[PDB]
Amino acid sequence: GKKNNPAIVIIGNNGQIHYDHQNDGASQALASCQRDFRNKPYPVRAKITYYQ
Amino acid sequence: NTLTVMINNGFTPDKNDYEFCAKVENMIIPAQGHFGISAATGGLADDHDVLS
Repeated sequence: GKKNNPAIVIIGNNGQIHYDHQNDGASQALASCQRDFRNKPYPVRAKITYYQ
Repeated sequence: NTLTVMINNGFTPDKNDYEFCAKVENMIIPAQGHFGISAATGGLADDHDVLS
């Protein structure tokens, strides 16, 4: 109910975190970015880089 | 010298609901300067109002 979504959330779990979908994982959100990704004229593209 | 920008989109009554969007690090500014706000309304028509 926080108007945050559609959002994109980085959450890294060691194996010991329950994901709270009711808060949409706001507490354990390691990072989040605010972009909409629905009904676009062209397909949405994502670049994810793990580097150091 | 980083110019960190946080936005509260005004969908909530929460004042501090701020979201980082962009910043420029190593930012050079005049040591002393004047603050000022300017707004224009060209072909289309928007009201530009600042409350505080």
